[PDB]
Amino acid sequence: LLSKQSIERITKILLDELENVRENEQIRNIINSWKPLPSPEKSSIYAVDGSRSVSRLSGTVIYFLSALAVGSGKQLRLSYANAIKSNYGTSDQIVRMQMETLENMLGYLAYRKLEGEKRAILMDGTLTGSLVRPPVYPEDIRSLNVMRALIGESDFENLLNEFLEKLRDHYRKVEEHLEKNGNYDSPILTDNVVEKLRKKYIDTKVIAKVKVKIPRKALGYSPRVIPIEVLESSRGKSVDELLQELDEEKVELYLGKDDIYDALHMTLSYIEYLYSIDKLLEVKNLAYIAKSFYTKTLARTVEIVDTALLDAVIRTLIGHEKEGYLEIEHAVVPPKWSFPDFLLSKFRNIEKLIDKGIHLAYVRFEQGDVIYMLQSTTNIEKILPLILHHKAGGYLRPLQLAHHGVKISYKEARHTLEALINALRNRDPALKI
Amino acid sequence: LLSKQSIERITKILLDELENVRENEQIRNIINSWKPLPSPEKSSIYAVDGSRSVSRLSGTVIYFLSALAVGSGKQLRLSYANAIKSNYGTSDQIVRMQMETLENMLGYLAYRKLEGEKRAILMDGTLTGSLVRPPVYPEDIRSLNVMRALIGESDFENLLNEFLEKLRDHYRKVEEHLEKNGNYDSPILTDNVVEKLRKKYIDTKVIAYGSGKVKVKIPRKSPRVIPIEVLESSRGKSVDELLQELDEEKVELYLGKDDIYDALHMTLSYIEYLYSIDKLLEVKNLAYIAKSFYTKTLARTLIVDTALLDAVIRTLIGHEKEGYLEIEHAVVPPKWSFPDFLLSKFRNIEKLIDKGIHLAYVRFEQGDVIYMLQSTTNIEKILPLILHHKAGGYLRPLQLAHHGVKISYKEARHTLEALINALRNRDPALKI
Ligand SMILES: Nc1ncnc2c1ncn2[C@H]1C[C@H](O)[C@@H](COP(=O)(O)O)O1
Ligand SMILES: [Mn+2]
Ligand SMILES: [Mn+2]
Repeated sequence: LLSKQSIERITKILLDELENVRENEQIRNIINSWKPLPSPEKSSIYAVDGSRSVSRLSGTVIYFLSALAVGSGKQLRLSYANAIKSNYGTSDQIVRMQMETLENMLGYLAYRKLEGEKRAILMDGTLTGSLVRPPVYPEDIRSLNVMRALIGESDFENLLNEFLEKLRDHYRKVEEHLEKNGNYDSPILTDNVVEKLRKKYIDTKVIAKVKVKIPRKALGYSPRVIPIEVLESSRGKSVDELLQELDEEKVELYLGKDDIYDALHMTLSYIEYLYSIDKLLEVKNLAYIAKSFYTKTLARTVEIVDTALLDAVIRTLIGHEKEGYLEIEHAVVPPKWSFPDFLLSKFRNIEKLIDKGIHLAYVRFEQGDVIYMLQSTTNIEKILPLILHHKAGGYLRPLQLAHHGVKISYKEARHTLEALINALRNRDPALKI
Repeated sequence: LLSKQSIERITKILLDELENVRENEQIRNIINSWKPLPSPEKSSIYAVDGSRSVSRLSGTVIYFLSALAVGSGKQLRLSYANAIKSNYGTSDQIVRMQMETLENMLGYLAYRKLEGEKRAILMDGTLTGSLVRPPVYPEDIRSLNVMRALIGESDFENLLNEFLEKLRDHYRKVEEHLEKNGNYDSPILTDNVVEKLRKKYIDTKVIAYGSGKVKVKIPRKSPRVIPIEVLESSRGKSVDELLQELDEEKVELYLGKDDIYDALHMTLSYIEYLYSIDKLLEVKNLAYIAKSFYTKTLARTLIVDTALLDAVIRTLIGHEKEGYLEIEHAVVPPKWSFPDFLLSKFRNIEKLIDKGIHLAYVRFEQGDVIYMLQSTTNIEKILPLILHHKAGGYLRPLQLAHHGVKISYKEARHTLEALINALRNRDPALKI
């Protein structure tokens, strides 16, 4: 009921966004370079989404990933089930990586089995959001440097290579089960293969905590500020000399066995994920759709606005409520920090994307229906109509199908899993929540 | 469905946990130190919990917060509803902080209403969990230091103390409302007071710059703490030149409005929250009860998850028996999470640092579970007061606070967006 005390202070906080949107833009002159929508071209297509569910038992998070591709062709599904012990943040970011990795895989594999003159793939989110901020950020990058420093710079390279090789083999081996059954219960590689790898590259070098050194930059800053006292302490130097030493400097550090064993796992899972973005970018027409992303850190690397916001701008200013599309003038590039130098050479389609960038456009499929954020590898002009063959209505069918189908209104493992973990040995952890 | 290889993989992963626990490092000689519950003592008590609902509109989070106290007096309650601009971590983390802010207040005020020879508060969580990894962090620290550098030390401490004051009149106003109606709709201060404090200490120190940015002169003075972007900017120069320009206060920064604003907001919330712990820390018998807790840190920082040990026993010693087991050595908090220029202001936290947190595993009845029990004082003292209220499998004031806070089916579900429908814009309200 009430809370009404707040309300205006909500409404304001809302509107004080928009009344600052129609100001700063000065309409940004762009809304009028808006181009109503092109003429449908016939394509064969697959839309895909995935959904995860998680539950905790004590220290342990238990999750079931599901990913689904619907389209011009049969229904294809990747699913995975696992448990991993919990860091409150780091965990979720791991699950979501795997989730994302399942999509990337499903996406590309789906491309390969799509026959046609005009072949396209639709995704449930933004291409940007993935590569601008890597999930598990203050873990993944830290973990790779932790690994590289662990086993050495070259030993690492082989590890990367061995693992990719395992991965290439993986996709082919997956590719089979999608033919026969059109589903797979093990889309994810890193988990099963992690133990083996460890004892090869790791278990030799390790001796029972231990000493690595990496740069101060493999984590921070946060802050983000610096003591005054240092400028005095280091002086008679040039700001340039200092910044060198600053950004450069090696900090030391100590590592237990699990710490190592985790860094390994992270490194891999990170590598796997990457390898699916690469092997995904290979898709000729790659289509990313999202009803809502948010613009923060994006207008940073330039200025743009959330769809929902925009949607209102046009309908309360230029009056439209009208169907069509608006491209953004700037093919936008990626940041290279999310991609360690020693990584990219393995995934060139990523490397490619940094040089070429993404093309973004807002879109409205109908009337008093709403505005979506389109991103694509190729150009909006080219990619857009392809998508358009499939519009059902307020929007496209196959996306609508993927969204709806992979929806879990019923968790299998709800009754199922734990009730069989009563069985094997111990029903107590099962007790729990 | 299931792979049953995945199931094996799952069972597997879990069992290693137990056996590696049954490796009995500190466990071997720990378990037989298991004591039987003491006798109950008469105590007046308020168990408190809180729940939160959130929903997204584009890049804007809507959240509704509730806290509830049930116990040896009538039912006290807090609620707050609001919106923030979404940053995946930061938003969801600032809710969380606010949530703990009510639960803490509510716990502090509930105490002050208490009648008994022994008075106690019962909280739904762990003491350690919040303060070994504070909510919204490292973000909450960088932001402080941002302002400390930005608005400068003196006018900062000026800001600190003022805000603190406003917070005192806040609590009193709250206690009042609590009395009469037993409820309050504005438990949270910062959101209402931020924009006012922005004009004072922020807008003062800044001039408009270009698109969405501002030009900020850096003051001078106790760390002086220049923002890192000041070395960034000064690149062609000698360090001596830099200080001289710092001395004469030529130096300006080009950083963005919103970042600063947000940094401010983050700062206040974080203080309104620290006030919240410092107050709740005035409670003389304060207990926290969590069935499961954990973290990768919860071993290393100087010992095990309840459910593992719960299992280990019936599967070793055969007890499955009621009782408790007190972890021997009190735990102090890691001091990094609590800025030194802050605790000066919050004694009890500062005090909590020195004295530390007593922890014990407690099984209230029979083959029921093992809750984690944490307190500002000795388990031996507190546990008796708790036990006075043992309901059943576990304590009533709490199971009430639980069931009672669950009391939200989504209110704003039909409601809020429908009256946002009104004012002018339904557009975002369209979930679009
Ligand atoms: N795990 C994770 N990392 C980064 N950004 C995320 C994540 N999950 C959701 N998002 C946000 C960021 C973008 O707006 C979009 C990316 O969708 P996607 O299809 O997942 O590429 O969704
Ligand atoms: Mn999705
Ligand atoms: Mn709770």
